[PDB]
Amino acid sequence: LNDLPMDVFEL
Amino acid sequence: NDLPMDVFE
Amino acid sequence: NDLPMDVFE
Amino acid sequence: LNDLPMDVFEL
Amino acid sequence: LNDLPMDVFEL
Amino acid sequence: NDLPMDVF
Amino acid sequence: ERWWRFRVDYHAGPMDDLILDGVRPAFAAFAAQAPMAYFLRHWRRGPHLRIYVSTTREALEAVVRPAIEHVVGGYLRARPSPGMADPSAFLPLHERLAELEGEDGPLMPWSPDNTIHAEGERPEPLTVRDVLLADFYADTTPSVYHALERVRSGASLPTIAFDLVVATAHALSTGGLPVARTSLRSHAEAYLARRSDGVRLRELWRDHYARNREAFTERLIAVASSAESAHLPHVREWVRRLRPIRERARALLESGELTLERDSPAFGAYRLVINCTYLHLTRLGLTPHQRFLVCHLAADAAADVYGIA
Amino acid sequence: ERWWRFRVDYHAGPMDDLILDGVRPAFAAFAAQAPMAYFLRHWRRGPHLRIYVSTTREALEAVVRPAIEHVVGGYLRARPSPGMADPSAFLPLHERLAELEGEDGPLMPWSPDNTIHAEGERPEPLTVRDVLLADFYADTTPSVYHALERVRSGASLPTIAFDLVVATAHALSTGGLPVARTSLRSHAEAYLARRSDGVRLRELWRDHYARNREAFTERLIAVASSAESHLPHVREWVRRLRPIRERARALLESGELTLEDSPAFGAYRLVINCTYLHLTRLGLTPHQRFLVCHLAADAAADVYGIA
Amino acid sequence: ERWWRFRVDYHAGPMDDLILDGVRPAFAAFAAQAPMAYFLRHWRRGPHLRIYVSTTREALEAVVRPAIEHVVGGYLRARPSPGMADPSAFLPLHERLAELEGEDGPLMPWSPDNTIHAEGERPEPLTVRDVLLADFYADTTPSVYHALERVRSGASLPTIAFDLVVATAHALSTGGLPVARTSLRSHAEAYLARRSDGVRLRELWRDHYARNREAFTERLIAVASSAESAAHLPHVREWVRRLRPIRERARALLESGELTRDSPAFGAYRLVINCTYLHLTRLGLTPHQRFLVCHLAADAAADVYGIA
Amino acid sequence: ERWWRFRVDYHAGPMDDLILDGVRPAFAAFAAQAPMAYFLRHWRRGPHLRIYVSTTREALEAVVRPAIEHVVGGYLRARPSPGMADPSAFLPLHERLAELEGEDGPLMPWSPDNTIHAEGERPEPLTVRDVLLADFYADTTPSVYHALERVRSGASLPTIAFDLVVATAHALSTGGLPVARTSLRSHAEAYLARRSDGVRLRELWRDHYARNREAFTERLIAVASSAESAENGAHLPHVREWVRRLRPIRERARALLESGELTDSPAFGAYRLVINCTYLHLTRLGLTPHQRFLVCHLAADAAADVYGIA
Amino acid sequence: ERWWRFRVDYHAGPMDDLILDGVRPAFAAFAAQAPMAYFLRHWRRGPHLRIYVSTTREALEAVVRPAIEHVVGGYLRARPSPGMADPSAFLPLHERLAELEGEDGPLMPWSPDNTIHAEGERPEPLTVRDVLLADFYADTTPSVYHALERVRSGASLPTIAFDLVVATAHALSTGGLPVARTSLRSHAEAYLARRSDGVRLRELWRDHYARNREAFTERLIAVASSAESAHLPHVREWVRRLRPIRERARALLESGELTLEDSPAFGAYRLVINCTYLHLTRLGLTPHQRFLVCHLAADAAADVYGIA
Amino acid sequence: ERWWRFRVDYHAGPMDDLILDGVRPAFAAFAAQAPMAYFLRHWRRGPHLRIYVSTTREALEAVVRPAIEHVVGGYLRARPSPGMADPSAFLPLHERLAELEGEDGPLMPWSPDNTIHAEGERPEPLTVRDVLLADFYADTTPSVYHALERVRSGASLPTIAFDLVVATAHALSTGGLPVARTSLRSHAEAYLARRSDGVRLRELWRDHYARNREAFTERLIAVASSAESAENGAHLPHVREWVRRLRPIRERARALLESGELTLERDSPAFGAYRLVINCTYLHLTRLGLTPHQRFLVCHLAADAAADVYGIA
Repeated sequence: LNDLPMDVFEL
Repeated sequence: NDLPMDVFE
Repeated sequence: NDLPMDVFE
Repeated sequence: LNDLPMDVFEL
Repeated sequence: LNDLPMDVFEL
Repeated sequence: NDLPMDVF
Repeated sequence: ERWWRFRVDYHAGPMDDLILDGVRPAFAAFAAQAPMAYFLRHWRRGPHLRIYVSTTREALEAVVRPAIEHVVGGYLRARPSPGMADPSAFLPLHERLAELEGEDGPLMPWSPDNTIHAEGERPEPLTVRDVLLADFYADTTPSVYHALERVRSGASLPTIAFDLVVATAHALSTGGLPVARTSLRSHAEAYLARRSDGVRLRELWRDHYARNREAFTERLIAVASSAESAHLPHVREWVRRLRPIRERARALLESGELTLERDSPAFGAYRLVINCTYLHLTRLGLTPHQRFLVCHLAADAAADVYGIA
Repeated sequence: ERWWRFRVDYHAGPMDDLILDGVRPAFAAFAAQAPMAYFLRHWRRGPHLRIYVSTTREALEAVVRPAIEHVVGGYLRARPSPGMADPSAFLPLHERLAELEGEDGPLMPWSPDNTIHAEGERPEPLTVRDVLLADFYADTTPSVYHALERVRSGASLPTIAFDLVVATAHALSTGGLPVARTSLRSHAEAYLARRSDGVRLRELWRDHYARNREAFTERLIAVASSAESHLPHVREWVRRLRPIRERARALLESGELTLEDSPAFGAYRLVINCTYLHLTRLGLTPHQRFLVCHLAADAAADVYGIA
Repeated sequence: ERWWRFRVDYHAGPMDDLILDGVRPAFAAFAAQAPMAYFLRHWRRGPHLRIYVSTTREALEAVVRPAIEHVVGGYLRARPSPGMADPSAFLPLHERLAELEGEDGPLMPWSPDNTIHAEGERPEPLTVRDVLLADFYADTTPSVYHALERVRSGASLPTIAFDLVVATAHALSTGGLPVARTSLRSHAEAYLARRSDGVRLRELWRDHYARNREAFTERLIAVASSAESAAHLPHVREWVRRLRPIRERARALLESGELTRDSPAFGAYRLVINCTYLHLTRLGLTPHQRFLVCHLAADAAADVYGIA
Repeated sequence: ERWWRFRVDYHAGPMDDLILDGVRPAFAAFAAQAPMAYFLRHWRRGPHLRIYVSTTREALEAVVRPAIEHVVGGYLRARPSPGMADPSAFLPLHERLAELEGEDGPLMPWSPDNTIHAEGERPEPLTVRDVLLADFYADTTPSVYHALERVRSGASLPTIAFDLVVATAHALSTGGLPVARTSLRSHAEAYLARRSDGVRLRELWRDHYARNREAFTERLIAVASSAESAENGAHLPHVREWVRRLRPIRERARALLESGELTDSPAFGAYRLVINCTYLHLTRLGLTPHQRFLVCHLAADAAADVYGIA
Repeated sequence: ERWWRFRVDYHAGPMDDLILDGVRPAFAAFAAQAPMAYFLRHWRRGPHLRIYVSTTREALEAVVRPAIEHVVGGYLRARPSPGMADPSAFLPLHERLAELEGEDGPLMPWSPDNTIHAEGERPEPLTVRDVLLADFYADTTPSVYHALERVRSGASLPTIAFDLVVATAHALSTGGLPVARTSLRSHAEAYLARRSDGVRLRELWRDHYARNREAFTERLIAVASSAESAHLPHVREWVRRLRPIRERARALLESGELTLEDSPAFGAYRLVINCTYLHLTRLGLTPHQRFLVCHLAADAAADVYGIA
Repeated sequence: ERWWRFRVDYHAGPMDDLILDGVRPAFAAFAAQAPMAYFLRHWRRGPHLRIYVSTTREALEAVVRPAIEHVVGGYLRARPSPGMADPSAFLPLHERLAELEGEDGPLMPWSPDNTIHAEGERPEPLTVRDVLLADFYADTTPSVYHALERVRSGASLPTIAFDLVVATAHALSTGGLPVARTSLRSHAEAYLARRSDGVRLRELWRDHYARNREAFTERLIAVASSAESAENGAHLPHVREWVRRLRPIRERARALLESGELTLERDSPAFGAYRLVINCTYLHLTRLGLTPHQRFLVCHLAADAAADVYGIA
């Protein structure tokens, strides 16, 4: 239960 | 009598 | 013969 | 490898 | 004092 | 030399 | 006491028959307790009838709600609409109706087919026109039935439209057709102006008008003749029934009851009475395009008659 | 080699005359030395005629600039314009015409009445449309003269407007009058659309067509019979116009002009608009132009609508 | 005491002339009975004068009706209006003008040229704006005849307009021309923003000011002092004068509810600036000329008073 | 030497049957004389088929017309349409479509059901894209027969749409599916946008995709794998066929944007026409616009879980 | 008795710190006399806070104003904002923000940085809507504090938005997430709709959801978990804080004083979910991030409550 | 053989200094081997520099990547940037710029301040545009240093911009300033129309001009002079090299348009080429540090000056 990934440019 | 309403007659 | 162009005749 | 479902009101 | 120049297409 | 560039 | 609203859905079936064989019985069967009732055709969320009944909340549950459910539902279950295959196909129509409409209720999804829905009571206040309008509709309901009968028994709906529009314009305007034909042409011109193929259309209608000039002109004289009375039955029926609304309108433009939408008596009481006629034509199931073509034809017909003078 | 321009002011006088009894003889004088010339009515700084002549510099100074200064300048002394009482009364109309037509010059003060003025040569580089236009005018100047004679001789001007614009439609179009009548009606409609009393005007024009139906229906039948061979100006105008049609078709098959499909209803559209530009040259007002096209279309309806 | 109007059709001829040899005599021949009598010029159904006069029903049928139809009518048969070729040729201006003023009515056909036509008492909107404004039309009716034959001589109407507006802006604001120049540009920059070739006009006009710069910087400095002094220029101190009763009248009426110190200040400001523009329309300069004049003033203003 | 036109009225019967068992044998009968023939569905004056055949006048009278009157006529007598109960129910829609489409002609009364009519030759010689369009329709007629037959026999018409839309997107775009999955979602978005309950529609279409995600992606890889194959033996048959038939229309189109013929244009320009052609095929197969958009939208979504996680 | 306003310019400085280490103590120092107080972020004329405090002029001079000047002023001197090099650079944003809100105030020049400005009392009478909004802000101030601390010691601000909007949708809707998840998507859609890269935005956001499907879905059940019932702090606090407002919302919707922007259903929720969005602005979340979060929320509710 | 990318973060430090004291030396350090280099400023993930050099990978590790880490990294240690106070304070402006310039990439979290990141190479093929732009940036780099070194000693950056902007419109347009001043006015007016206080900022400018009319007009007469002469010298050098270095760019751009490889950046030949080249000038001034606002003010003052000088004739 972490914080959500939010870098929509991570790819 | 009824009018003709067929524009393309 | 010439055509009438008087429209408030 | 066949027909895809396509009733959107499946539920 | 004289009238004013007022013609913008004077050129 | 340089030009004055203060507006207000 | 209150205006109670019902929705009847009939997407593909013969609307004219649901009106004659369904709604008419129902309306009759509760006439005693509530004779002030009318119906309109509309398209939103699928072709449908909107039933308007004036009565008490008690009398609604007591006699009319069961008359609709049994008598109209009887009609529905007896002759159901086969429904329409692709409701979204109608979007280019119901959006272009949405604009000219000013409704912004949801265009989709469509209410189910062959079903009655209760829709409660109209808003709370009614403008003076809202009242006056509903009186026009209620009083001319028999006119609706009479025209649709004739349509079912073969008669041309556009010809009926012609008679009614021309008749109204002569009998109930200040100067009669000589002056009123302008407003006939005005109604067609506001439509042609909004249409890109407007020019092509005017050609089409003038060709057609020239093709049958003697017919339309003799028709126009015949109808204008029965207004100021005759060979035509429905025309002075129409005039007679409309005149009291025209009279009530004038004396409501004089005291000043609608200033939001002698020339309060002239181009005012006759403006509302002719718009009513057009709203009636919609109720007979005439499309806007057909209305506009009939007016334009009435106008050109009026030119070869009241214009050679 | 170049186009030289003259300004004739003739504010409140009959331009029909200045043309037949002044400019026509001036032109006729230097026809030997400079046969390529045409004239156009215009409104800025006073009603006037602008003359455009295609010759060398010293041919101008030796035979053209005198012919004009003397023949035309003579007429001006014979039959002067009375003038216009208040030039400023036209000022808000003209300020509007300025922005509307793209006319870039000053509007006041007015240029002196009954006066000729050399205005040198036209800018320097011309477009290719400019010079098919120039050619059209020159090529048609006789028909300007032919027609203004009969107008002054008592004949209704709008009737020549009629026959011309009708016959152009029946002849120089892909499919004759039964097709091209649409363009007539389209022309009137672009006008009527922009008039506030457009509806009451349509009623007037339709009432008028009604009263005099047999008149317009006969004359349309005649202009159409004779555009394809008992009338003069018709097949004069027809034969005079075909070369500009098929030249124009060539000049778009190659492609240099529809900034403002195309070999058909593109050539004809050029021929027909020149037939309108001609009518302005004959003094016919926009309102009577539109009025005449509308009458044709209606007339066209009763004759070719039944086929 | 009810505003009775009239209509004088006079299409082609000099509109300035029947003001001076037709309307001015008439307003003498009934000067005594009814004081306040003004005129406005308009275009609907033909260029024409709309004459107004406050008075009584028998006062009119006795003197000023037969006054107006003797001398105005005496004129209209003296130098008649020629008539105009294509009245319908004005529709591209008339259709456009209607949509800016908002006024309704048939633009066509045209009322018969050279005729006077009596037209009654105009509806009850007797609001104080109009009355405070019909004062000014009649109170400055001198200043109209005044400037109009300075025009008849051969003075340029624009120059006058320049004079009056620059003067108006100078003496009448709170902080003079140095701050009221802003007012003058906005009036012009409103026209530029509204028109098609707007950004090119701004260029024409600003270029034209620089070419002829010192002509404007010098006629401004001159107009400025003839408003400011308590005489170099005639028509200027005379106009500044008429307008400051009327400024003070609007001054007062604004603070105390009858109209709409930030509009006692920028309140009687426009009231009087617009009157000028409206006066200007009465003299006869097109709105276009007015907007140019305002642009030039503001340019000229910004050179003299602007290095401050 | 011309394009000759016939109308066949079939207001309420199985239009696919008329196509497979009437129009196809008739086309087979005059193929040797006139192999440029095609047909389009259409709404005016009752649902009808529009047959377009390119031949000389003498051939029309001697072989083409008799084939259609006799063969299609036979189908019509064997298997008549029952008719529509009340045609005026469609008049308001038809007036509207006649406006949006530039359709001149009468709207009522309908043309008699179960009937053929010669409508003569096409106006006058045609535009440039017109001719490219007829070629496209002619060439993909067997493609139409194969699909309609497969549908009549119980295959999902929306799945065929799916395959053909994915395949055209992958094979004939510059970048293939990972770039062109954008164009797919866009074509669905124009319709979701123009629709007062789009938000509720997007939910439904995404609920649907969610509920069935693996099927749509495995299918998506499949069509993609088959469409880029080249080896006449990959998972799906028609897909290579379709790609194999579309390519030289695009080529004719890129060349026909690389010398100013009609409207950057080598690239996404002829692919735009080739995908429009695909959409025009689906309409010919009987797919509604709504089902098309739905197909496009599910296809975009499926591409996200495929080309969006690498 | 009155609403008193203060503006605190803090242009480049860390607005979270000014809130936590400046405004929060100040607000405590006058709680005893003036417990109704809140604060709002804003951009006009520079990034600044607006302070809203309710008391008498007497408590204002005695305790509130000295609290703000000393405590907030103290923060400002210790950690001054370095400022913005070039305020005009911000007009591509502010100008757009001004039409979007319907602002109508000058955007230039900027108020001087690191400065407290008294702005007096809120014109005068409040709407019922205003009173209910001011109270929402009042009662949720500690929730702001509760979020900014977590953000300051590391937490993802977006994840907090995620947890807050999902839980407002589950716990305070007519029938939970399965029906309310629509409004979520509807909120994102209205922004994509007006953005010309709308379709390219949707691909970014859906690829991102796809990459991380089980993160968002497992996060969503957990937020959905705590809303109804002990394993997420703010969620259950945020819900308990918010339920008295929607009840207050429903009552004044029914009695009828509001509907200008059937009724305790899609009315109470409409108001409380929109107040949640106003909280996230207060938390420093950008519109873009909020719409994003909302989209991903909705998509995640598709994969959860769509397999019904 | 390809374009390599470097990212140099330097948030709140003096950027004009990093250019002259860190970046330029590194460039000279490999200028026999890789003469083809240029740098750009950008905002994303914090005020930084983008370095572009074009060589092979084997020149990369041998002589170009080292001279960057040594000489640039050397500046970073010697005069390191303080830091910005709050990155997130810029996010909403960065969101809006990213929509406007179509940027793509994270906006948040910023790259570490004072670090150097090697970013690898531009994709595979560049448009015709990008290739022309790159050449332009490279060819104009010594015009950057010259301008900045004059800035470091208190010369007015707007005054450099005034000279360049005026010189390009006079020399590289068809009719010179009498015709081209229009494109100078047009640019500024585009900005003013965007601002809801446009008409108030205009007269602030039209006023600031007239207070200084004589200084502006006579420098514009003088800048135009150094722009036309026809000599191996004049009395304002840097204008002369600006023009001389742009004329090839104009010609090459007009050629490129004529043959069909551009039209984004009688008419589309000559006039397209002029607009590309005046636009390249504006792009230079942004590289010098000029703010869009300063640029619009300078164009507005050029057009006022031109209107005077060429109106009075």
